[PDB]
Amino acid sequence: TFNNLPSIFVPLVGLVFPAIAMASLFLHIQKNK
Amino acid sequence: EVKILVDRDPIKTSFEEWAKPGHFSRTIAKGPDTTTWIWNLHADAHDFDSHTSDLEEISRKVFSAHFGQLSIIFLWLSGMYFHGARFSNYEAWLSDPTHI
Amino acid sequence: DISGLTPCKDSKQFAKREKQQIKKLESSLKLYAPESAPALALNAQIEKTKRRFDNYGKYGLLCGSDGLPHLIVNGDQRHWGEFITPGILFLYIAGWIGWVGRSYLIAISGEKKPAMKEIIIDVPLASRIIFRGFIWPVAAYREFLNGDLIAKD
Amino acid sequence: TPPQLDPNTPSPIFAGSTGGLLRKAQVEEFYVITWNSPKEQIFEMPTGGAAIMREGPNLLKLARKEQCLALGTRLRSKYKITYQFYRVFPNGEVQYLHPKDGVYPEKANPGREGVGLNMRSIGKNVSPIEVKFTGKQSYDL
Amino acid sequence: PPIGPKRGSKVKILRRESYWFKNVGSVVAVDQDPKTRYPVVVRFAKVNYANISTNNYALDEVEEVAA
Amino acid sequence: MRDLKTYLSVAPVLSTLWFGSLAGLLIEINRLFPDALTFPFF
Amino acid sequence: SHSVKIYDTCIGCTQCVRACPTDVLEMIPWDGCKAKQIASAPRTEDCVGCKRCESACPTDFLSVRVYLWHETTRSMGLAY
Amino acid sequence: KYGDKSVYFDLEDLGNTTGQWDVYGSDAPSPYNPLQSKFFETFAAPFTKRGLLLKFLILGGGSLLTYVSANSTGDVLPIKRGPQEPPKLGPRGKL
Ligand code: CLA
Ligand code: CLA
Ligand code: CLA
Ligand code: CLA
Ligand code: CLA
Ligand SMILES: CC1=C(/C=C/C(C)=C/C=C/C(C)=C\C=C\C=C(C)\C=C\C=C(C)\C=C\C2=C(C)CCCC2(C)C)C(C)(C)CCC1
Ligand code: SF4
Repeated sequence: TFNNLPSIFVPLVGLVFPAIAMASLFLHIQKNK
Repeated sequence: EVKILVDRDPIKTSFEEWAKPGHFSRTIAKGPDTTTWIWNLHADAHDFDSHTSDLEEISRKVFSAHFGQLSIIFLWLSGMYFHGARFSNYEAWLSDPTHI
Repeated sequence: DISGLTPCKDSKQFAKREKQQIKKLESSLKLYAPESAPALALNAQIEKTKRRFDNYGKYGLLCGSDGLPHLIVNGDQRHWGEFITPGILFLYIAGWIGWVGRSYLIAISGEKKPAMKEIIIDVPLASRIIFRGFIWPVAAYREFLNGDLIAKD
Repeated sequence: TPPQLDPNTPSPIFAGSTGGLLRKAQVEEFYVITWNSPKEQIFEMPTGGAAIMREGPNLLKLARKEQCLALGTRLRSKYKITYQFYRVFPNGEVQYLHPKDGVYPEKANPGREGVGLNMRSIGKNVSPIEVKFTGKQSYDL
Repeated sequence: PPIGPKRGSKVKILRRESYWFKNVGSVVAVDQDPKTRYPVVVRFAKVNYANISTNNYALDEVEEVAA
Repeated sequence: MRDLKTYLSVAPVLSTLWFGSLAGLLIEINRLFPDALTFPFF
Repeated sequence: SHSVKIYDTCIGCTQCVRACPTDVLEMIPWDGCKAKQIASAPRTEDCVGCKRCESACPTDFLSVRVYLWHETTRSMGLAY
Repeated sequence: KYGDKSVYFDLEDLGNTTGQWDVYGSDAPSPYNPLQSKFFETFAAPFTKRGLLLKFLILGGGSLLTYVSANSTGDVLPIKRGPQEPPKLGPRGKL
């Protein structure tokens, strides 16, 4: 399963990691200590 | 009632105001301190609501300005009809108005 | 024969360009009557083209592989007429203009409001100043030596 | 001088516009201007439109200080009346704002102190290298 | 004694932050009060970017030109 | 004519007169000496 | 918020204050000019930054001087 | 007094002057049937915890996305099919 690895990582970097980063950085943007 | 309501000789025809440039306003009828004076002269050139603050003089100005524009349009029409007269193939176009 | 360029009176591509343009004009000359006015204008343009190519032949122009007059602006005497003899004729005329408009600006520099002579040019003063720049190079030379060319702030 | 102690005075006759207090009044400060008009007349209010201020005392609540002072300058220059506006935070504590001494700021009233004032020409300010790696800037010495 | 230049003396400017820096001007008037920091009122032939031809200058921000 | 010579002395009127004369000069030169690329008169 | 610092080249013409649409500036008594007054700036926290004060300052360069700085809701011209 | 004639600056009632009115907020009671409400209150309580909902949505959406893309046969999306055609030569032989 090595021709299937692009199918794993292109969503995981391009859809999932952007959701993670956008959510985390939006929380960091609006935080207040 | 709707009278004629005109007045005789409100403005003296002379080239004195041709000489002094930017005569039509307070801050331009002094002379160029800078080169912005020229641009503000041409920019406020037809801003008749800025020159004189009454609708009488403004309305006379725009009326005679419309006459100048009509003279220009008639001159342009004369040009087109004349270039169609002496500098044209209008007869040859009438003879064959599909390949000429 | 400098820069690997055959002269234009000897270049076959130059004559081919001449013949091509002449045929292009003659193909437009056939549509008109031989005595008509468009035909006479086309024939005048044809003689203009022919003597233009002859004159580019005789004036030492060099033609490349494309077959077009190239200008050798390096300094070779054979081609001074391409750049330097016009160039001096520019720097004269240009230096006329700047020596006039400068001199005028010095002649209206000592007025009360000297800006109303920038937009309303004194034609007598300007006509007196215009021919001062005829022999401008000696005036500019001497004013450089006398220090009157550069303001001392 | 003692401030003027903003009362519950009436407001101009206005049919309502889309230029009022959206959220800068709910959670932040909003402003209020009071002017004594000798007669009832029409005036162009700064939030767009045209209101009719009443005779005697009037009160108009605006969203920021520039609206208040623009209206105030138009009042003082066109209707020649004496305006004075406040700033009301959403918990209260109405702050007297405009004259701050009773007389308008163009008049040199004594008592008001020199704040924001350098005793030097503008080009004698030190360079940024002098104040580098320091919280101060080149215009606070 | 009247301090500074005279009411028609020609002067040049040594103020770095001025429009007429290293440019000559005409002293309109000098305020004789020894408490005004910039008494020397100068008049210049050419306006600045604010379309203003005059400003008050200091005594040490000015230099009596020898012309 | 007084104050017409001041108007004709103004920068645009004077510029259009000078450049009309100059352009006619260049135009008639190019009629007389068309298609010039060298100065062969020395 | 902003930083409206003024300098001693002011002549007391009271135009910076008559242009100010937020009452940042106010003339105070002073002894450095013919007019015997100078334009302070207490309400710098109300400054929008419009620089009408220095588009009306008739000095060689400027006396009133707006240095744009930390922008608050009062300095960002916000009615919301 | 906010309810006076053209008085809109009651200082103690600063919610009516600032415009803190609920334009459409109805305080009317629960309209749903209480058993349906209890069902939804018990079955959706697991999703109430935010810090455990953000993590769950991240690690569930990414899981479902990296899974359904992996086991997607060559009928849904053509990128997982392949060329399914003889590869043509490029210009200049292939270069
Ligand atoms: C019935 C038609 C009409 C009339 C009577 C007016 C009248 C006026 N306009 Mg309005 N205007 C019009 C059409 C008209 N405009 C149109 C169609 C537009 C859209 C472009 C505008 C946009 C417009 C603006 C944005 C402004 C005005 C302003 C003005 C006033 C002063 C104009 C002036 O002094 O310039 C005198 C004339 C000139 C400076 C010459 C303009 C040169 C043009 C733009 C160049 C184009 C020429 C040509 C096509 C290009 C080739 C040239 C060639 C030599 C190379 C005057 C009240 C001004 C005003 O009232 O402000 C207070 C102003 O700011 N007008
Ligand atoms: C039935 C009579 C009549 C006619 C034909 C017109 C026609 C016109 N008027 Mg109007 N006008 C009239 C009555 C009339 N007006 C009255 C009674 C008033 C007073 C309330 C005005 C006030 C008025 C203003 C304020 C303005 C006009 C303008 C115009 C011109 C607009 C440009 C156009 O469409 O070009 C089409 C062009 C033509 C048809 C060519 C015109 C050629 C003929 C000779 C002139 C038309 C007859 C005219 C009334 C003069 C009568 C004889 C005269 C010796 C007394 C147009 C020529 C505008 C204009 O352009 O300014 C000059 C303008 O600013 N008119
Ligand atoms: C030769 C006759 C003559 C004379 C001596 C005067 C003299 C005067 N006129 Mg009158 N005027 C005349 C004819 C004349 N006018 C005509 C024929 C019209 C009808 C258009 C007017 C309409 C008129 C108005 C409405 C006003 C004046 C005003 C004035 C005064 C100011 C003139 C000035 O500075 O503008 C000099 C300007 C020019 C020479 C520009 C000429 C513009 C022409 C008309 C158009 C040319 C456009 C061109 C085709 C397009 C540009 C092309 C280019 C890009 C190559 C002055 C007393 C003003 C006044 O007293 O009010 C305070 C005023 O408001 N005149
Ligand atoms: C800056 C770049 C540049 C350069 C170097 C040239 C150069 C040239 N162009 Mg090109 N051109 C350019 C830009 C340029 N052009 C642009 C931008 C355009 C589009 C507007 C054109 C469009 C164009 C066309 C359509 C044509 C040219 C032509 C020409 C030639 C001019 C021949 C001529 O009439 O002069 C002859 C000399 C003069 C007019 C100067 C005379 C000056 C007077 C009489 C004073 C001199 C005497 C003085 C008193 C001193 C005497 C000494 C002493 C006794 C006192 C020349 C090779 C023409 C040509 O022949 O093609 C090659 C041609 O047909 N050009
Ligand atoms: C760069 C990364 C990236 C990746 C990997 C994808 C991947 C995909 N996109 Mg694309 N898209 C992207 C960026 C990306 N997109 C961007 C930046 C834009 C804006 C221009 C779009 C705009 C776009 C549109 C407009 C559409 C897609 C569609 C699709 C799907 C392919 C259609 C198909 O054949 O499957 C068919 C498969 C299905 C119909 C089933 C979908 C399966 C879903 C995605 C699983 C749910 C996973 C999870 C719970 C939610 C995400 C969690 C989060 C943490 C990421 C595929 C999942 C198409 C699609 O499917 O629409 C939904 C479609 O219509 N995308
Ligand atoms: C020869 C030749 C050449 C070369 C040359 C060279 C390299 C030169 C250089 C030169 C230089 C390096 C120069 C410099 C200069 C400097 C200066 C510094 C100057 C000044 C001047 C002046 C100042 C003047 C003025 C004027 C006049 C006189 C006129 C007009 C007006 C005026 C006023 C502007 C070539 C190869 C191209 C080609 C061939 C020929
Ligand atoms: S505008 Fe300038 S000179 Fe005038 S009072 Fe204000 S700071 Fe002083």
